[PDB]
Amino acid sequence: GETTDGVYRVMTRRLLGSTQVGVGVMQEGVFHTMWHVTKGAALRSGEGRLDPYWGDVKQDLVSYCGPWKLDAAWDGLSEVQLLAVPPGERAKNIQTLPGIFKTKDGDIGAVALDYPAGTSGSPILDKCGRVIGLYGNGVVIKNGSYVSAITQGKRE
Amino acid sequence: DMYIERAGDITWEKDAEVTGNSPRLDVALDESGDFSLVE
Repeated sequence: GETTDGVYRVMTRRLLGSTQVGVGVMQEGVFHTMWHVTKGAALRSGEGRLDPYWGDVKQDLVSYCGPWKLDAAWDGLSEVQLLAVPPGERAKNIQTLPGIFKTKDGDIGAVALDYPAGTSGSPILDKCGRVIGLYGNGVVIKNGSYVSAITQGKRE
Repeated sequence: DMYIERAGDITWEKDAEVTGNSPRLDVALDESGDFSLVE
């Protein structure tokens, strides 16, 4: 299979035609995506197989072939870029200043950008190109607009 | 049967389109990983 670092679409042929159900990140030989995209199922890459290695429904994250590798964090001050990979459309960078989700367990950065559900798993990056989390788990606010958490894992 | 296809490199783009607001929201996270607004 292709193991080059980068952003990848997650596709299925179960439904009509070829459908994009989400997106993920290949880094240091590990594939990273949101749990709701794959439901923890195995994936194919060419003639190769990627087996799940770690996942957690509450974090809404899953890694394949090895442990979660992404550990960069939003600085809480600067603009970031969503590298949106929408279904049937070219990868495109969108720059934005995150808002914040305030929870009983601490604050999380959030991006107010609305893409189709199959864009879930697209990476959010800092100015050094480091992945500070994945887009796709969020909430629908008063006005009906979507706001995603910047969801990041823990590197053991 | 799910499969992956490369879509690009992960890089920051100079002069990317800049948009989106920065809302500060009180939220709750449940055991199923669903976020909801707290009011």
